[PDB]
Amino acid sequence: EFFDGRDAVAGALAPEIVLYTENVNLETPDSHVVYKPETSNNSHANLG
Amino acid sequence: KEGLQIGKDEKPIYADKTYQPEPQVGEESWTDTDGTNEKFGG
Repeated sequence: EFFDGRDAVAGALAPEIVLYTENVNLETPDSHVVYKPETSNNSHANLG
Repeated sequence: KEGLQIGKDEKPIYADKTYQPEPQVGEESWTDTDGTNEKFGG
């Protein structure tokens, strides 16, 4: 996935930040969650 | 004019001045981004 910049004008858009994206077998063998803002998995508020 | 609005039932309930806003209670969100108009009190 490629990102350029918010203010970039449509004329000259070039890659600025590459970002590899994948899936992993994420697990938490020795921890749990104490604050879960929203029920929906993978939401913005859930970042905290 | 009454003050901060806490609970709506409409006749919204306005914070009791004797104790509310309880100093202990505060918004618990750094990823809030609520937007619109963020009225706050203390």
